[PDB]
Amino acid sequence: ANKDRDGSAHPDQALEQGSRLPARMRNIFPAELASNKKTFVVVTKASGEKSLWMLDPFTPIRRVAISTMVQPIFSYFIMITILIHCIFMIMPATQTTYILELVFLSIYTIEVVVKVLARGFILHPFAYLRDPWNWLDFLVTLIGYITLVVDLGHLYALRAFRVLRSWRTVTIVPGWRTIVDALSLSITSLKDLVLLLLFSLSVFALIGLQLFMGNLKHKCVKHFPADGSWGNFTDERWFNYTSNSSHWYIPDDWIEYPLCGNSSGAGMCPPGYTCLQGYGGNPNYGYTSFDTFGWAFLSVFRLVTLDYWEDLYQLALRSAGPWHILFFIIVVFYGTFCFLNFILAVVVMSYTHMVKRADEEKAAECVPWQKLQGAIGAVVLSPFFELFIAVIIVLNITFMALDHHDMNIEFERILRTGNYIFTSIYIVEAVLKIIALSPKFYFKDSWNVFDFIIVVFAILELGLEGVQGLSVFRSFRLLRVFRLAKFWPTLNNFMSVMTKSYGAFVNVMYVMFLLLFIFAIIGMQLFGMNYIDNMERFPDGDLPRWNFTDFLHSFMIVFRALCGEWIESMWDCMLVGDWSCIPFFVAVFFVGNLVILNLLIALLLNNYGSVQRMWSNIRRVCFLLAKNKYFQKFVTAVLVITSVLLALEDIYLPQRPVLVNITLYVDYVLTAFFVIEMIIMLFAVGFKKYFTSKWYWLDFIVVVAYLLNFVLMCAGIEALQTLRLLRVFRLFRPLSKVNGMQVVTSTLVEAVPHIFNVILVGIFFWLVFAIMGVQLFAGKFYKCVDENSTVLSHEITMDRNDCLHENYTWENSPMNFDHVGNAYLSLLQVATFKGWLQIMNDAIDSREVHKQPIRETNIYMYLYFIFFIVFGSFFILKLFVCILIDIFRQQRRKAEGLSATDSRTQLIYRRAVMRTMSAKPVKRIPKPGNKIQGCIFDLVTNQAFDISIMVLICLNMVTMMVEKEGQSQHMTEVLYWINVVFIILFTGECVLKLISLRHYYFTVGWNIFDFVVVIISIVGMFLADLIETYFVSPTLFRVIRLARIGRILRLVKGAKGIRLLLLALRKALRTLFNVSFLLFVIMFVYAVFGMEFFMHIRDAGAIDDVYNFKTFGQSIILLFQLATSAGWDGVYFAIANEEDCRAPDHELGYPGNCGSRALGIAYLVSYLIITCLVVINMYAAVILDYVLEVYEDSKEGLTDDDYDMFFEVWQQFDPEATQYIRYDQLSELLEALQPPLQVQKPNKYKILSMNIPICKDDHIFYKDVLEALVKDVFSRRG
Ligand SMILES: C[C@@H]1CC[C@]2(OC1)O[C@@H]1[C@@H](O)[C@H]3[C@H]4CC[C@@H]5C[C@H](O[C@@H]6O[C@H](CO)[C@@H](O[C@@H]7O[C@@H](CO)[C@@H](O)[C@H](O[C@H]8OC[C@@H](O)[C@H](O)[C@@H]8O)[C@@H]7O[C@H]7O[C@@H](CO)[C@H](O)[C@@H](O[C@@H]8O[C@H](CO)[C@H](O)[C@@H](O)[C@@H]8O)[C@@H]7O)[C@H](O)[C@H]6O)[C@@H](O)C[C@]5(C)[C@H]4CC[C@@]3(C)[C@H]1[C@@H]2C
Ligand SMILES: *[C@@H]1O[C@H](CO)[C@@H](O)[C@H](O[C@@H]2O[C@H](CO)[C@@H](O)[C@H](O[C@@H]3O[C@H](CO[C@@H]4O[C@H](CO)[C@@H](O)[C@H](O)[C@@H]4O)[C@@H](O)[C@H](O[C@@H]4O[C@H](CO)[C@@H](O)[C@H](O)[C@@H]4O)[C@@H]3O)[C@H]2NC(C)=O)[C@H]1NC(C)=O
Ligand SMILES: CC(C)CCC[C@@H](C)[C@H]1CC[C@H]2[C@@H]3CC=C4C[C@@H](OC(=O)CCC(=O)O)CC[C@]4(C)[C@@H]3CC[C@]12C
Ligand SMILES: *[C@@H]1O[C@H](CO)[C@@H](O[C@@H]2O[C@H](CO)[C@@H](O)[C@H](O)[C@H]2NC(C)=O)[C@H](O)[C@H]1NC(C)=O
Ligand SMILES: *[C@@H]1O[C@H](CO)[C@@H](O[C@@H]2O[C@H](CO)[C@@H](O)[C@H](O)[C@H]2NC(C)=O)[C@H](O)[C@H]1NC(C)=O
Ligand SMILES: *[C@@H]1O[C@H](CO)[C@@H](O)[C@H](O)[C@H]1NC(C)=O
Ligand SMILES: *[C@@H]1O[C@H](CO)[C@@H](O)[C@H](O)[C@H]1NC(C)=O
Ligand SMILES: *[C@@H]1O[C@H](CO)[C@@H](O)[C@H](O)[C@H]1NC(C)=O
Repeated sequence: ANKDRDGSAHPDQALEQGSRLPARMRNIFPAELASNKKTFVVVTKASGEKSLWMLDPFTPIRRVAISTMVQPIFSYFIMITILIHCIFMIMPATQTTYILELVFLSIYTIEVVVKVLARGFILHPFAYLRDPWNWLDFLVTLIGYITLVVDLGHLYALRAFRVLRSWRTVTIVPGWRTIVDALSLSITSLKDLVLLLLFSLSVFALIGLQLFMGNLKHKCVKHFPADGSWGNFTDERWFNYTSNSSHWYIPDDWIEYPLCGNSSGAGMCPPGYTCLQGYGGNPNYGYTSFDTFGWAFLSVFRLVTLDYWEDLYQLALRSAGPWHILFFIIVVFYGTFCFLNFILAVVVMSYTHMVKRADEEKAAECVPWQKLQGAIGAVVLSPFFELFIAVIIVLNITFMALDHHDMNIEFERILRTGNYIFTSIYIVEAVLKIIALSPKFYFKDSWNVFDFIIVVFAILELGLEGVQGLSVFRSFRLLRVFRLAKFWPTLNNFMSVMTKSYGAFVNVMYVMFLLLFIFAIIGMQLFGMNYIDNMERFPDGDLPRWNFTDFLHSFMIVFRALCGEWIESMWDCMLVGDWSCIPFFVAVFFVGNLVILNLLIALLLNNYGSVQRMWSNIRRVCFLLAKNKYFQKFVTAVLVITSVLLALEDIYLPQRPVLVNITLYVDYVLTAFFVIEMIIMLFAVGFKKYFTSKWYWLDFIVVVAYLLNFVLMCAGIEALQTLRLLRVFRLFRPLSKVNGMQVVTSTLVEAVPHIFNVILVGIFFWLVFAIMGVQLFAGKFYKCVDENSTVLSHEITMDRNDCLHENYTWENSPMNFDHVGNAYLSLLQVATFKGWLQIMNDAIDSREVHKQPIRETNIYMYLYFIFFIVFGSFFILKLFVCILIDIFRQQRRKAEGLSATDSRTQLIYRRAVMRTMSAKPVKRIPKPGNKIQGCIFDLVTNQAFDISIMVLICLNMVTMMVEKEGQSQHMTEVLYWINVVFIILFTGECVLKLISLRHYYFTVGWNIFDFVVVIISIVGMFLADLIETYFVSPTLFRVIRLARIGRILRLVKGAKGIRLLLLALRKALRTLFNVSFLLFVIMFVYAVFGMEFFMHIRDAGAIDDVYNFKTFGQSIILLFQLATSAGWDGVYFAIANEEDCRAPDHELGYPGNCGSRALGIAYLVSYLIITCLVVINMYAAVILDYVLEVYEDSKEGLTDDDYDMFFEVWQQFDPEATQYIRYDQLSELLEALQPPLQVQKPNKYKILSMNIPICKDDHIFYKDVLEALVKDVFSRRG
């Protein structure tokens, strides 16, 4: 439609496009319309469409107006002034800077007056401004105006929103258009799933409001008033007593009250108190309870977004009882592992659709001197020397990464002389290679300059510390390590593929930093002041470590909200300002993580992807038995049933004295069974085809283990435990043959060799960061602490000597940077966002060795963790997902037939043509037997009845959103008697529909679901009499009624996008189930191996007599939490303690009570890889592969709807029985369909065109017509 404006409609005015001004006019003042400097613009082609048809350029001021409109320097002047304006904005206040702000305000007004006067009188300021840049540059300056003629008139909440001028600068760095519009399209498409997200959060909050209505208030109160002192009343004064807070139970120096509950297996708080309900107070200042709708919405959004959820988990389970985890699973599997990936799918799709246009457009275009020169040349490029220098730089990397903290003098001199030797050989062989060849081709390789640079640095480091320069170049000494890039092929490829496609990364990083800069300034101006005026509602009257007071702290808190954690800062904000802290943080999370970080993942994904007789007879008979189905079912069943029994080996096994005997008998018969079946199959398959096979080696290892364990009776030594648990692993062999677990195991076992390569590259980069973290922080982190765990401030203990003066102990903090090992550990803590606060605090405060740290100095050393986290967590750990998506796609394809040589486009046509086998039509039987009884259906099928019902659903869903704890007595009865009206109306309506069309009621799924739901409602309304004849317990009446919630999810019916996404989710369910199955078997293995190592532990950190490893149930209660790497710092600090232990005695009542450290490090770091990074991402891979396919099927091919909405015609366009037509109505049949499968009425020549085989005289079968239409629409669109 470009010719429309390139025509007599409303002509152009002028253009520049690089040094030529061809003006367009009213055609009666023609000048420069050719298309000598201009006919080269043709050559330049071999832009400002002004749209000013309002009035005339008659050489008024409008001339110079246009002349300055498009100009090389105007926009540049504006942009430089914006940059300097914001860099003044960064510093809070200054006297008389006010008048400067007046200049910076009045530049923009001349900028807008010229840009407007050059474009009309008033009329087109109504038509053409639809480009939003002008909207921005207009609204913000009008805000600047209104702020200046009110004189601080109690409105400082909008003087901040001027900073979003600076977005205008995103267009200064090249290659910026193919990213911005990507965000635009992603938002414009993400709307559709926003709707479903909203509805689903709502129904989950409604479910949670029923099960947990006001039990997070439970407290522990002393038994009775007393027998004595408090009096004699034992009546209403009782209520005066049990409300005086000062005898609720707080252990010591806490500020939260522990929760009790009195179900089975939770709380039971002291002996001497009792667990009372409903005495004021909620955890976290009163922002957590489920006791009304809004707070339930907040907590369920907190669960879905997967942020600091271990707190709510532990609270809810402490209160109600462990079975309640059957709730959390449902909101995690559906909301976080299966819904927050619809967003990833949408963003990836939009980005890969916007990159294609751009890239296709780009792709559419002394003589012995030289004698010994040859000699040394022979002795330089010889392959000896590359080997030699590679080995020497490896030994250099080794000698530059020891650096203990104390480091005895021998290490000192050793490392010194080593550095000397290494710099010497570097310099000498570099210079002799200089004199070996090419005194000037040398600087012509773009790779040897690096060596000269590092040599210069080594030399100057040798010098200026030989003089009194303190820390001159030992930092740049690190740069050796990157020289190890000529030798690895993997690392060389990883480097090249980024170094020669790099505009995208720069642009994305710039957008990211600019966005959170904008947010930081808005914050510093908006909340700001409230942290100093009030300043005392906090616990101990002092600014928390994270606050909006200076620019730096503000930047940091918005960054911390971007990386994933946004809730623990919302409480503080909302504690000093009543509201307007919720939209801010929810927005900075939503346009933060979920959009930009998903855009980054969408960018690493298209750049990095005679007795012999009976000898033979026995062989034959074992061969015959070994393959019978029943024997295989038997062995599988015996494995499963002897494995499940391995669970109930918990604490107080001895107190059940019969179990020990039965389990010993079981393991005896087990070792017999194993050794027998090995003989059987060993005669069966044959020797040499039994050791080279992978699976059978598992059986060999387990049988040799059971053998070595059995013979340990002649020695009388008791059977060692860790061997008799190797039984679990055989459980992996049958698992691999469930119908639909070929894809998952095949893709894992093919993905492994890439996982390992990425692990290696990550090890390398983290080494580069750690051997610097050591020299920056090693030796600090010490602190002087009293008998308690508190730090003497600054003057009671200035440095170490004073700390040892009066016996104040001199403690160390656990996570520190002494070795290189602890560096890896603490960095793995920083880069998974768990327990990364104490490290940053102690790293901020480190002043200098042997001296007490000050509360906040050395603050600029945040920049270490930011540059580490951008290059170690948004870039590497997000690369594991980008190798399971590709591999899963390839494996599904190559495992469902469908040969892999068809180029991604004819597969759509294939699925379309394949869809044409389930095409049976049908007709509704019209009308019942006699008139009035049948006169009911005549309207039940109408556009104003189901719509007249789908409002009752919404009204009912509102009347369930009012309940709250503390309802006055009258309210509950009116709600009760208002439910019955609906519960009878629904069944009345359903029975009318059913008695209308007498039979045939069950040909649709929705009718079946409605019938089931309504009978469930009508029986649940009665069974609400759970009182007076059955156990009167809250946690059963509170669940039996949930049935009423079923009749509201009927609301999703009818919307087409909210049906397309659900079709996508349903088309991939067996595979998703199988992935969850594998995750649970892994959790079972780890639970069993845990119940043995970590059963007796000293309570510390995060092990609180309800979340220990003692029994099986609590073991899974803990491991389901650790599966998402939520709170592993506490569990690690608890199981890896090795101080005061009371080591076992092996003499009487054998205790444990300390654990260890080796298999503490080796038990978690191998559970944050098998689970947190390799399976939880397979969820995303599967659902992304299915959603992307259903979209690209809808937008181009034929959707699942088109066929049945085609069938609507021919459903009530011909009768039921015969599937035939006689060629006449056929014609205007193509006038009763819809644009996808139809052509307009001039079709008789096309009906002549297509060859639909006329069958019997005048019967036309349908598949012919429909196939013709399918290939016709594929011909028209393509
Ligand atoms: C491939 C990788 C990628 C990642 C990346 O690496 C490569 O890794 C690097 C990361 O790790 C980053 C940082 C590391 C290197 C830089 C370190 C630099 O430290 C500076 O220097 C001091 C650290 O030694 C600190 O300030 C000192 O604080 C005390 C020491 O603990 C004082 O003792 C001292 O004063 C002077 O003592 C004598 C001299 O020998 C010293 O030279 C020093 O100058 C200074 O104090 C000064 O600094 C402030 C805080 O102390 C106060 O304003 C004030 O201090 C007080 O004033 C008194 C007199 O004035 C006296 O000093 C002292 O008693 C008082 O405390 C004073 O002005 C403070 O850290 C800062 O100054 C800091 O800035 C961050 C930095 C730039 C960052 C730039 C480079 C990175 C981003 C990263 C780099 C891309
Ligand atoms: C298990 O968890 C339950 C829910 O989570 C929880 O209800 C239950 O807590 C307590 O269990 C004990 C059982 O030992 C039970 O006694 C407690 O309830 C009693 O409530 C009485 C109500 O008195 C009211 O007083 C107000 C004053 O305004 C009045 O208006 C009311 O009409 C009502 O009378 C208390 O009076 C009572 O105190 C006792 O009352 C006895 C009767 O006279 C008397 O003989 C005693 O000496 C004493 O005076 C109890 O508080 C129950 N808590 C509540 C809130 O009901 C918990 N149980 C266990 C075992 O864990
Ligand atoms: C996902 C599918 C394919 C696997 C089916 C089993 C699982 C869903 C797991 C995870 C949640 C588990 C349940 C959570 C609740 C309970 C009760 C609890 O066990 C107790 O000891 C309860 C205490 C008591 O009531 O005496 C902890 C484990 C257990 C048995 C369950 C163990 C097995 C479950 C059903
Ligand atoms: C328990 O009863 C006592 C007296 O019956 C209450 O003490 C009174 O508390 C009010 C609170 O404002 C004071 O104004 C009165 O002066 C107090 N009485 C006397 C005699 O001084 C006590 O408040 C009751 N318990 C609770 C929790 O309110
Ligand atoms: C909660 O109990 C404490 C302890 O009895 C009460 O403290 C008493 O306060 C009154 C005056 O306020 C004194 O006369 C008593 O001597 C105090 N008791 C003791 C043991 O010293 C406290 O007042 C109670 N809470 C409320 C709200 O009254
Ligand atoms: C408590 O009240 C009862 C009510 O009759 C009274 O008999 C009793 O003496 C009172 N308690 C004391 C210690 O006097
Ligand atoms: C630890 O704190 C307590 C207060 O809870 C106080 O007795 C003292 O400061 C410390 N205790 C001891 C025994 O020193
Ligand atoms: C602190 O103790 C060290 C011990 O080596 C000593 O050398 C130093 O002089 C002492 N300084 C002060 C101020 O006590």
